[PDB]
Amino acid sequence: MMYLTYYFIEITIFLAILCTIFIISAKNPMVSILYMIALFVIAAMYLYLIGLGIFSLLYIMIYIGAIAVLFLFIITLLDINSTELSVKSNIRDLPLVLISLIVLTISGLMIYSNDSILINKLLEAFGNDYNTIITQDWFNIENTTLLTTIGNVLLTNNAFILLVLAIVLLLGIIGPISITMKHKE
Amino acid sequence: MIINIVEILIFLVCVLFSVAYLTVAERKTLAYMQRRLGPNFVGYYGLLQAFADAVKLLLKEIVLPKESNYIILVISPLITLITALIGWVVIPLGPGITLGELNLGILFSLAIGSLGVFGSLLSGWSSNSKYSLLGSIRSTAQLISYELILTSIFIIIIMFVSSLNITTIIETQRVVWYCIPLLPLLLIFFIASVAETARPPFDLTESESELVAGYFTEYSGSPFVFFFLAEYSNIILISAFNGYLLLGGYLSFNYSYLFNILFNDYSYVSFLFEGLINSSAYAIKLVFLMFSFIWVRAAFPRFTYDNLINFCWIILLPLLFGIFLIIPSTLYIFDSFPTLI
Amino acid sequence: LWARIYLMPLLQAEEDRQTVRRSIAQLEREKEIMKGTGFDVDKSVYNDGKFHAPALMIPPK
Amino acid sequence: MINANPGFWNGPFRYLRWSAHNRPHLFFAFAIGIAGPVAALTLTPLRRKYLYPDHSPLPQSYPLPQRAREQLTGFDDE
Amino acid sequence: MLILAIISLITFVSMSKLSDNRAIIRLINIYLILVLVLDSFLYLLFLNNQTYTVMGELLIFNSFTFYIDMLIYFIMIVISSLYGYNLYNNNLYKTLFEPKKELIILFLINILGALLIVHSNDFITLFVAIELQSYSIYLITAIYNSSYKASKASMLYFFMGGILSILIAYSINTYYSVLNSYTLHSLDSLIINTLDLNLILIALSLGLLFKIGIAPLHKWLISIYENTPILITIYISLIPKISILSYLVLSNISINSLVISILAILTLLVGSVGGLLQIKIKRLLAFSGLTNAGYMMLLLLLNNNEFSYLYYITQYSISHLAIFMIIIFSIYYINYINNQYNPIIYVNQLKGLIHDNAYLVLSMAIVVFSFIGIPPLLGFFGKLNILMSILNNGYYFISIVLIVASLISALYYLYLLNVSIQDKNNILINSNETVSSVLSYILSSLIILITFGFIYNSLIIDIFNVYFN
Amino acid sequence: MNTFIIFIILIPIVRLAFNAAFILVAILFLPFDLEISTLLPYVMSIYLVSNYGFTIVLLFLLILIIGFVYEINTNALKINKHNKPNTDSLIYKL
Amino acid sequence: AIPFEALLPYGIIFGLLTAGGGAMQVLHVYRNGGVRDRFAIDQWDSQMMERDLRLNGGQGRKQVDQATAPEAFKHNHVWKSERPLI
Amino acid sequence: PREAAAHWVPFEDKANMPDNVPDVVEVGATSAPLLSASYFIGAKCKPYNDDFMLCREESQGSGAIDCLKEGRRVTRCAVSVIEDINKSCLDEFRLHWQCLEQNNHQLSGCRKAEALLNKCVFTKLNLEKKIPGLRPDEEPVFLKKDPWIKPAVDDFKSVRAYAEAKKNGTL
Amino acid sequence: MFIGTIILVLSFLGFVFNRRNIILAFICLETMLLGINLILLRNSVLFDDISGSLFAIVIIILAGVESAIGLSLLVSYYRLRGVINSYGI
Amino acid sequence: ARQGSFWPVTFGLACCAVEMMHVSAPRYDQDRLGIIFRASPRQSDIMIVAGTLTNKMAPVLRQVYDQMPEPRWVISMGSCANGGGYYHFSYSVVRGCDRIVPVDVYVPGCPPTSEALMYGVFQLQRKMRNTKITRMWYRK
Amino acid sequence: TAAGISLTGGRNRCFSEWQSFMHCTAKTDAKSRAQCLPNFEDYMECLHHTKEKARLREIESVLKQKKE
Ligand SMILES: CCCCCCCCCCCCCCCCCC(=O)OC[C@H](COP(=O)(O)OCCN)OC(=O)CCCCCCCCCCCCCCCCC
Ligand SMILES: CCCCCCCCCCCC(=O)OC[C@H](COP(=O)(O)OCC[N+](C)(C)C)OC(=O)CCCCCCCCCCC
Repeated sequence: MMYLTYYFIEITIFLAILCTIFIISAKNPMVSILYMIALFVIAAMYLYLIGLGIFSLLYIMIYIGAIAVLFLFIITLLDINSTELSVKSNIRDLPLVLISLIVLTISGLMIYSNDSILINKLLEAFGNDYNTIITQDWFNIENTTLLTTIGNVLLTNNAFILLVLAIVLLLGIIGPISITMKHKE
Repeated sequence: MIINIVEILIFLVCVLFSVAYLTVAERKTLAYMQRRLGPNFVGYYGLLQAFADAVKLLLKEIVLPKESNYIILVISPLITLITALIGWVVIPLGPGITLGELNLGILFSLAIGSLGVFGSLLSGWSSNSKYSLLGSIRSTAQLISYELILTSIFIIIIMFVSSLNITTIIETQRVVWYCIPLLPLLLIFFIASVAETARPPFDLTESESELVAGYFTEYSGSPFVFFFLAEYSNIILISAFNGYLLLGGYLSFNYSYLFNILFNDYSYVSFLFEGLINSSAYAIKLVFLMFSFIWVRAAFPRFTYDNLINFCWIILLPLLFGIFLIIPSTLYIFDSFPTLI
Repeated sequence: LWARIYLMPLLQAEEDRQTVRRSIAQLEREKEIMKGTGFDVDKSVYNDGKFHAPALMIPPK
Repeated sequence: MINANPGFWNGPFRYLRWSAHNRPHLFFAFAIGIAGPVAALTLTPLRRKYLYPDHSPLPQSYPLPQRAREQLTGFDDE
Repeated sequence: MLILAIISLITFVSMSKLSDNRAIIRLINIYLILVLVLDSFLYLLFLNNQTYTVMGELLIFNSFTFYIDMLIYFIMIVISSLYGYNLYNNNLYKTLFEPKKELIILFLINILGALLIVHSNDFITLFVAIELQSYSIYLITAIYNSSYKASKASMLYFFMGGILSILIAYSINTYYSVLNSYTLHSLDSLIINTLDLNLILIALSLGLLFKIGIAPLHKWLISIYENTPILITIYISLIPKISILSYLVLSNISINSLVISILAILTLLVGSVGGLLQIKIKRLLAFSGLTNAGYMMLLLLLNNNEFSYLYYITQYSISHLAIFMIIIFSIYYINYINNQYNPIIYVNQLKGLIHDNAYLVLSMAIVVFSFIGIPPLLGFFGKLNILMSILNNGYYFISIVLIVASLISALYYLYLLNVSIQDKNNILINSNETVSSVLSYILSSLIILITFGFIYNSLIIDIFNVYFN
Repeated sequence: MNTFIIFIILIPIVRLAFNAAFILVAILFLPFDLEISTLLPYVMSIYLVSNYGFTIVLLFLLILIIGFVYEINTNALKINKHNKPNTDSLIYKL
Repeated sequence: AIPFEALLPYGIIFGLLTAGGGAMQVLHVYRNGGVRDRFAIDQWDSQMMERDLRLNGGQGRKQVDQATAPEAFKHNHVWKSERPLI
Repeated sequence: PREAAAHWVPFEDKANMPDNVPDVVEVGATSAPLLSASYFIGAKCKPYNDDFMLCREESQGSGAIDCLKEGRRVTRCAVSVIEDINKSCLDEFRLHWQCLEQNNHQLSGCRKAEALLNKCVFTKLNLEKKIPGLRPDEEPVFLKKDPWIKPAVDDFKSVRAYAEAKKNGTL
Repeated sequence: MFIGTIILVLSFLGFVFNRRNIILAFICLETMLLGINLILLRNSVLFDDISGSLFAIVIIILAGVESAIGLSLLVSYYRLRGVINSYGI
Repeated sequence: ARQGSFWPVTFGLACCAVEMMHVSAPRYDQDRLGIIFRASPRQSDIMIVAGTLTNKMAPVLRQVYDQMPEPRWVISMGSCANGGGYYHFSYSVVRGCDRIVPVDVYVPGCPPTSEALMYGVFQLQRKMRNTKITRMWYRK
Repeated sequence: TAAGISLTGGRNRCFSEWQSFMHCTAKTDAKSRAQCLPNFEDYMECLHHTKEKARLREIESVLKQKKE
């Protein structure tokens, strides 16, 4: 029973790979947006797996709830032509696709470590072998969760970033108006 | 995990049967308001009409137009039903008498009411014809414009109680229901609820498309049935949000003195009579608000899309971004900021 | 809160004692797995002379 | 036209009457939003002086004493 | 002061028609001047390089950042006078240079994002501010949506700027994965030597530097500066480069990088070579901005680079404004108008300008010889300081490449002057219309500073030896 | 196997023109949604940020009300009609 | 209320949800062993319920007032060995 | 710290304590009686708990190995408290913690039994409940006469006992 | 650390080798931001720190505003041209 | 099921729609029998060819009839739709809706009384009630 | 500014070693800063858990080949 829920993270990794390939290969872009929604869901799953369901839900109510609604809201209204995936047009990238894949992956994995010898920097990334003990202490007294902590630091320690994000959102209001709305009068 | 199966099947049966008879209740309530009667011929006083409409629609052809998609017109109603149903999990009928019993229940409902839009979005893509893709856009703009107003009320009341647990929000309403200090929010929440369900006086697209050759939900067979078990359940669900946010949920008269007088001990009878009283308060509240959906439908005429987007973004939102300032100030004036428990 | 505060030291005492028991038995275990070798298991990976619970182990299976 | 704008700088009070009559949906929103910060600034010290004061803060963590340890006994082994 | 400007303008512009846009620009111009006059005494706080941390540890205020703040305002009171004071009160120049409603708001928001970058002390403020500077400048390119080329430009700049914001955030998250910090003050000689962070910090430098046109990703930004309107090109081309270069200079990230040495060499070669065959003005000046970005990249490798940077960025900005201003004034004297947005494109349209307005050409020569590094013009004393610093720290091959790049760039800089002093038939003899007073006085003042500001070099050195030491 | 876990699996498995207000309503829904979602941490940390983070969120909301003010007075969301009713006057040259 | 025929379906809805809530109450109670369900449980309350499971023989929400623990309590201690996250 | 994430197998350790660390009894009382007795314990084990947390602070990392004596004295003080309760005030303690268990361990639902317990332990053991950090002005919530928040169902046995005790004058 | 790097790399490659349309470019940007947030939140859990989640929530805000501005810019392009062809920007 | 839910389509009600609307009225409620008029064929089962069926309209009628999903019936309300009635000899008339679509019940009248329409529906319910769906397969 | 804070709003897991390292940085000037090496190494060990991981790899090798 125990180990039925052991490889869920690897399953999500495999599924994210699939959804990326499907976003890239789909004919009609609407399907590609649906696969993007599948990917945001898989990410929300993985975040629940590692103990952050709050961000899973914030993702489902932000990305999926607004951004992807809007992406469909655009492609429904615009005449976005296409060119279905082919072999005459996209095969030429295979050598460069492969070289770029291998190098970018191995570098993105070696980068996170501080060893001086190169090969060991990757063999350290592949060392996911040992289990992390979880001890129980008794010092936390309140019912503070991640969202409460975020509110505390964001509204006390890092107030300036909040009072700048207000201006980012003012741009989000004011730029699209200026671009779309012609103030002829 | 047997009783977990029992508890699921009880809930699903109660909710789906409530939906089926909400259809009949809609029709008979609306009739008697119109000085007629009925359905009162398909059963013993019409209590089998809904199952007749179903069984007729399940023995009906599954016909797909030439230039249409099949998979999108099929799964999209199905996913609408699913998303509308999983919102029922976080809904309490007693103090902890909940299937989910999550600590993020508000946020779960709020994220699922954001997933709901996709049914209307994918409907227009079931018709490669050009006008349907603009009619769905009108009907999406109403929903995403009115979800801002429902949410804002979730946040306004959570300023009073700093917890996303639904049971905790209801237990703070022992002292007072939050419909007394924020009565205008009761109207606003009920208006926006009626809008999000695209119900009259906010039924712009279904009517505007019933005239035109398309731009509506021209489905048939089973997908019809699922869409009509997903409309009449999103109705109860949005009514429940009104209930556990503003009307005290399961709360009622203090049944302390009565249970003290009549029992003497905590038995498996008192627990039953308690859960009956709680759920009955929660149910009669849902009944009065489902009556109110019907009451509104019987009276008011329809809106146009310009009047409707103007209503939202120029009248409601300013009042709410005002209320966002008055209530925290009202707490700061009196040194009454709620704690995290 | 003040109730949970008056209870904390007791409960953390229990957890300290069980932390000591297990973190020492772990080293007495590896000693017996590293009998005939010059591998010091007591040599702390931390250069300070403080107590440090393992924070890692081998998977049980 | 029949009820156009007379301008805020050509009579404030006359503009406020026009707005309450023709644009309540903004006027009462402004009044709501101004009534919070202003009352918080003005009424708070009155409430602190006359009605009741501000509550003593909550522990938030173990209140570690600011002293040096004392030698005790009782409850020892044996 | 910026914020109260941005806040007030939103209300005051929404309340205002399309016909008040010039006066509103004039107002904010004068307001910025009153700030720069009345609040400038705050340089005293930075005596003996007293450095302050603000809003926790998110912001940092020293003499470097304050001077950059004054410079950005001096740029933004000159860039606003170009929109708020019409050159000639003719119908053509009304149609050619008319501000839009939201433009000024986007300018000030870009000023804010520029200043939050240089003042940043934590990567979170940097990421928020570079997104602000980036999004504002997507919209500024796109605000003139009645042109096809600008629409194409904003779209490309959005995508290729988004990719680099991804690269920057990937680098920051790596630094945090390694060290559990978002602050560069948590570095020092111990942590630099002890940890392999070279890759993790060059990725930051490149993700910031490819947003300013560093080679070999210069072309996309050059296509943008060419395709956008001239009075937008004069802003987008400068302010983003000041902000990001100043952040990279203040934070001594790349002390002796080999990658940076290679790329900076490539910029000097590309920006000097590829700009020789260009027949268009804006591409020519964009390749000029690139080679100057090469020179200023070369002092990311020094650890004592403030004076050389401050002197060069100041003269670069001045010469950059002045030359684009000369090009704007010359539109009256040409024969063919190419567009409503880019009236002047080809260098061969300035032919014979000496016979029309000669003192405009005197200004062009002063400015050109300043770019080349001819003394006693300020450009000499700027490129001299760079040569002092790199030779004092041990870069010799790069100094030769620097000399060679200056020589090669004289050719595309002198193309303008050569065609301008050429002869032309159908000269100007009289014109009852007259150019504006303010824009003439601004151009003159920039010319007189490029010419005679060598007189104050000792005085500047003394002030620097107090407030920066 | 929890009843939430049992339920959240069982249920699923058993050419043209437009007005720019149609598009602005969606494009503006994003930032206002991000505002109302960024307000969640405040309401859940409201006690711990007593009277400081209160003032901070008010300046937040006021800054956002500014952009709402800009939107209203531009009349972005209004639909504009082209076939206007004539209101010139009828004038006859004599 | 006059129109009983219209209120019957409301009586169905009212009685179905009513019996659903009372039956779920008895089922949760039988699950817990004669005690009302808990809610809004945090880290501490969960860790204490696990401690109760260590002191009683894994009997859920059964409580014990004894001042001294059975000797199994000292050896029933659990730590939790987590999978590495990737 | 955090909780387990994505997978976790409980694992025990069948070993014994080192011979250089003596033996100490465990409290063995569950969540509810312990929460009831929290105040009486803190009123009596205050110096011992404070000395425990102080030696944990002074050790600066080795608290788990240097503070054993102090934690031992704390555990013994606690055991003496609960033994005094069970010997003397048993039924009232049972009323309190059962009234709690039939709630969410909200103390608001158990004020009657809490009153009987405070009275008995103050008369016998001389230990009173006290919420510190308050001014003389603020009224502690367990002594309010008509509080806003009241339980869903006042417990039966608690109510009968409170009435009989007012009739007998014990309160 | 794995899943985020993989989505990021594959989406960068599908951004770079897209000869087809533009909505794929928008999507690949959003997926890159997603993978970043997953990397960062994994590290924030392992360190039991909050600065990671703060930067994550900030990324969500900034990415949504990014998509808003991008989809106004696209609408401007479409205003002028009427068709967004496969190989136009 | 087929009887208790009897949903016609809004099409066909051109002329003589008043008498059909009176069957939706209080004194004769059709909804009491489960009748609901629908905008769209695809959800409907029944077609009611009221009023004159003109030659400019017959193709639209046949489209709506082919669009309906089987099982499908037809009921002809009025004389002008059964045999052309009053305008039988006109140039712009189909002399019967039989010529286009197959008809199961013919209501007589001009305009047929609401009671005649209800009785016709009660004859149609009888037709479907003495229908063999599976018994015929057990013969076949 | 938000450094040294946990997900529950408290001190993180590796805060203490960071505190010792920051103390010894404040004690030392850039020349004497070499003394802060073992404190920094302890911090990095708490963060990334490398030397303990290699210790366990050696233990596992002894359980792996020397027995089978
Ligand atoms: C943003 C879009 C989203 C996609 C993101 C994709 C992932 C991003 C990958 C990482 C970030 C991109 C980095 C950009 C390139 C610049 C890197 C760099 O400049 O760092 C160099 C730096 C040393 O340079 P420096 O500090 O200047 O000089 C002192 C030298 N001792 O530091 C170094 O020394 C570098 C370390 C050397 C090891 C490099 C690793 C290469 C391993 C690849 C092996 C491939 C296998 C063989 C070929 C396979 C093909 C079949
Ligand atoms: C500052 C506005 C810049 C806007 C552009 C105008 C140029 C003004 C240069 C004055 C700099 C200064 O006087 O300062 C000297 C600074 C450090 O001094 P400080 O800390 O900034 O105090 C200054 C306090 N003020 C603002 C009240 C005066 O040394 C530097 O490295 C500056 C190198 C700049 C080289 C450019 C020379 C241009 C010739 C100027 C002829 C008047």
